[PDB]
Amino acid sequence: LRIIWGTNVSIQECTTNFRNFLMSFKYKFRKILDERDEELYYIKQLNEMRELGTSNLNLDARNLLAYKQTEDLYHQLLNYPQEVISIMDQTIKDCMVSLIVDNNLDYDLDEIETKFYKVRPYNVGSCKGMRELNPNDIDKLINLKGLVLRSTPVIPDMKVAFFKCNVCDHTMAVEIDRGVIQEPARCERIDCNEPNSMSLIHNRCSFADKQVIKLQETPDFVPDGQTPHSISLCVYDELVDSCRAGDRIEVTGTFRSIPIRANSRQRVLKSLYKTYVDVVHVK
Amino acid sequence: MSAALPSIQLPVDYNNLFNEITDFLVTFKQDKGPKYMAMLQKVANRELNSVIIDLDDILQYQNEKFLQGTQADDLVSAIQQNANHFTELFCRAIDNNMPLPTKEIDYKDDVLDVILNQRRLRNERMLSDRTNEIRSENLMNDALREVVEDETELFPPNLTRRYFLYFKPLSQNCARRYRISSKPLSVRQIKGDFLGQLITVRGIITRVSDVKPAVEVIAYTCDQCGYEVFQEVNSRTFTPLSECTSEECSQNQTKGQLFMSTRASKFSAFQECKIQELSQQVPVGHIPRSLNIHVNGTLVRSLSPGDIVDVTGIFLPAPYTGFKALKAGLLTETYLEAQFVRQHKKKFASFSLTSDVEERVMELITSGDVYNRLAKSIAPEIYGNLDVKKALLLLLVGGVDKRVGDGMKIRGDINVCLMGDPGVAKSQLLKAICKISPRGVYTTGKGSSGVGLTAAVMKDPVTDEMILEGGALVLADNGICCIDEFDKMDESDRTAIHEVMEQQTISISKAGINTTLNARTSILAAANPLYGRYNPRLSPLDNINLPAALLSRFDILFLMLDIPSRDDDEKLAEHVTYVHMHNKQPDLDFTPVEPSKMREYIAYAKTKRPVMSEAVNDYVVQAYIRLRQDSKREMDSKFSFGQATPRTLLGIIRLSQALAKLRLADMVDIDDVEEALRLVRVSKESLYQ
Ligand SMILES: Nc1ncnc2c1ncn2[C@@H]1O[C@H](COP(=O)(O)OP(=O)(O)O)[C@@H](O)[C@H]1O
Ligand SMILES: [Zn+2]
Ligand SMILES: [Zn+2]
Repeated sequence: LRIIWGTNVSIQECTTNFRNFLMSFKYKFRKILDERDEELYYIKQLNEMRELGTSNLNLDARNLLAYKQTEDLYHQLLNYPQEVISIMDQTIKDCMVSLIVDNNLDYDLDEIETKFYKVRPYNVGSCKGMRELNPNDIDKLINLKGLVLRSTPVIPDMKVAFFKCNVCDHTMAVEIDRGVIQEPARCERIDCNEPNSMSLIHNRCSFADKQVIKLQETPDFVPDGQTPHSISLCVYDELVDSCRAGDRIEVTGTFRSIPIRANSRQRVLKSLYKTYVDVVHVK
Repeated sequence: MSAALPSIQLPVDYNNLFNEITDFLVTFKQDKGPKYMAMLQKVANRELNSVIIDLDDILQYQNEKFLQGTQADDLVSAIQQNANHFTELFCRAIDNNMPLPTKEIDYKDDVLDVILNQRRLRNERMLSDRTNEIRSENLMNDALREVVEDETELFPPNLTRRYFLYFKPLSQNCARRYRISSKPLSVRQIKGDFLGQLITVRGIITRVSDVKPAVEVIAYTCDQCGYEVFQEVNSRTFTPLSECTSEECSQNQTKGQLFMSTRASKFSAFQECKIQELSQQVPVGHIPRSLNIHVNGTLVRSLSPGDIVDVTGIFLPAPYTGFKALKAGLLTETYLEAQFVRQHKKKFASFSLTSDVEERVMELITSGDVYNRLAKSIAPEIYGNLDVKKALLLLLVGGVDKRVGDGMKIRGDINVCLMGDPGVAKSQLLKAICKISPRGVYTTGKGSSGVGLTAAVMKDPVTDEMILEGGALVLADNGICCIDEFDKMDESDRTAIHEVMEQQTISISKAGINTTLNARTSILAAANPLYGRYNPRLSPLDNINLPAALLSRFDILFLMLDIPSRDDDEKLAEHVTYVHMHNKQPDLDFTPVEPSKMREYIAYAKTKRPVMSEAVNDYVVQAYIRLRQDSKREMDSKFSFGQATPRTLLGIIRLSQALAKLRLADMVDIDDVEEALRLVRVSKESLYQ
């Protein structure tokens, strides 16, 4: 038995449990879910995707809730999404390859070896918008129904940083780890050392697209007393210019918190945190 | 120099008041079993999250000591002081004696309850290995186990704290019974030097922030150690403890970096509000000044704007002084940390039935004639006219909200006007219904009423966001809005009102505001004709200045106008002189019901969702056609007013629903609509006098 710290997740046990579902689902919600022909319900949609290049796997989360063997998982991806979706990125690639090796096939191999697959889980339960999102709900899957009032310009955000060395003709690169660029003081000594002389070059670096969107949020019920909230939310690459002003939307993502700098002078941070949604899917 | 920090001592002795608490939490059965232990089993069941401690039990616990000759060493006179000590030490005992978990840890549970479980488990394994390694190193529990505890370093019990702890005071009843602790003080009366004390204050909650997380502890991760670093955050601000303080890097050359974890960081739900002084408690000539209240944890949504509350809590300094020059040293701001709340007009949404509230409903019913009993019990301080006051009870119960299941909604609510001449009191009825209505609100013709009936937009003082601030129709919702001097309003006011009677929403499209906004308000209006009094030579469509399109949104209008008379004015002059001779109301074989119990009865009736019989369905139709045929074909001359409409048929239905709800009846009789039609017609038969 293996387990993640602070967490109820076993990698291999979830890995096999997701495959067991992925290779056996057939609309059991119609049978089981409530008082409401097909077969291989996802395998058709996976063997659909591989010729189209559409790397996205849009997932109806409630498939799992009704199904016999992954009630053990619905309440995990809902509550540990950053880690449980990081598992799905791997399992689906291995579960694509099982459909290679069982097939006499052309060279799909030479790219899907390297390319990356992802999940967008959207079909989750309802919530009273921002308001019911007490801090126990931090870092969980969530959805919002509402509309857009404005969207910012696209923001450049660092993903590989680059370092240029004022001497001796070697540069350096470092990948960002969880919000920091640990810039080496040492000149990559084995070439030679100079203590502090190295540069950081903007236009060599590799950037994500980022975008921020302002959502007027409109719950299915609101308490007596309330007024509309302008939530602020962020969307990453492959969703930028997906949705824009006046659209009426269901969106899902992770509810988050972040500090704010009090001023442009010094690193004192406000203790009363700011909150937002990191979007993972928009319907 | 021990003359610095000079030693002093005082009658308190916390080192044995903790010894008192450790009995009280287990030694109380005056109200499963030792209830605090069973409550802590529900924490060990993980089915509740907040602990409420009442002084009501501590006092009668000391009596079970004192009357047995056993020293009290009073907690209560201490606890009304200095509660920030007790509230962070009284909770330590509970960590040290609570039941073990019974419903075993499972996926369908709140995610924080496994994170804490894992650290609590890891805590014990560290003791279990270190003891065995010490024992294995070539050589008694109380000897050894203290070595393990000191050599280890562990998660603290405040960071494994499953729950939030709060206090409530003891009411005056328990202060005079067995013969202080909680006068509900005025914000003016607080006189400053109460800092530290547990106090009760009451007033209007004018303004609140939204709830957001505010951190109490920051958790930091260090890879090269693997040890976590926890920083307690106490002030408004912090600086990141980036330089790794770990016990493994301190005696090490490299001092490797660390990163914050934004779920291991213990938060709390933070909210705050202003209470403004309660106006009748303001002195002569003075102003309703304001106080700032801070909230933490499970209590957070118990405060909503535009309501009157007792707040009980601990009154404390904050470090602020002005701006440096406007200073005379060591000044403090002050705030109240809220602990428990009760509110004098209650939320209808909480209404469940328990051993004391059902009998308060039942004893009201069994005298019978309840509908007429409550009408006369509304505003009995003004004479007669029961038909008006009898309809005001229906305005409260309001009928039924209908959703078509197909994208349509129609108002389950009553909108009424009280047209008349001077001297037959209006604002007293408006004011009486503002008190009897939770979330009731009172308004006036002129001045601010453009914004005052609308969303403002405001840069929120405590946090860097804009908020819509609700005018009367939004400060009220699911409740009554009272309008006075009505026709002295203006087109910009009416065109806000006219939409709200028709439907539950408002819409705005100027400047930074583009929203559609939920009103859900009942409008009860007082208005006067063009000449104060009526003129009998003027037809009502000309006597009344209001346009009949807006008037058709009043489901009843009352032509509540006076005519002098020899007899009827005599009984009035008795009632007024009687009630002016003394507060008491007439010596009828009646009692005017206490309003709070009537509020409970209404809150039960609101739960009822009555259905119309086909017998009345076909009767309502035929009465409507005869009304509409008469109203059109005959009544368009002389005293005739208006026209019959679909809307007045829906009015009769909503009124007929309201009557059936006041019966507490699951169905609507033929006996109901023959009363509803009477109120519709009788409101204008006054005109023939
Ligand atoms: N029928 C009545 N019974 C008892 N008090 C009355 C009655 N009519 C008038 N009053 C007294 O007169 C005052 C009512 O003023 P009011 O007529 O409401 O002003 P407005 O002209 O704005 O309606 C109240 O203070 C009330 O005490
Ligand atoms: Zn160099
Ligand atoms: Zn460290």
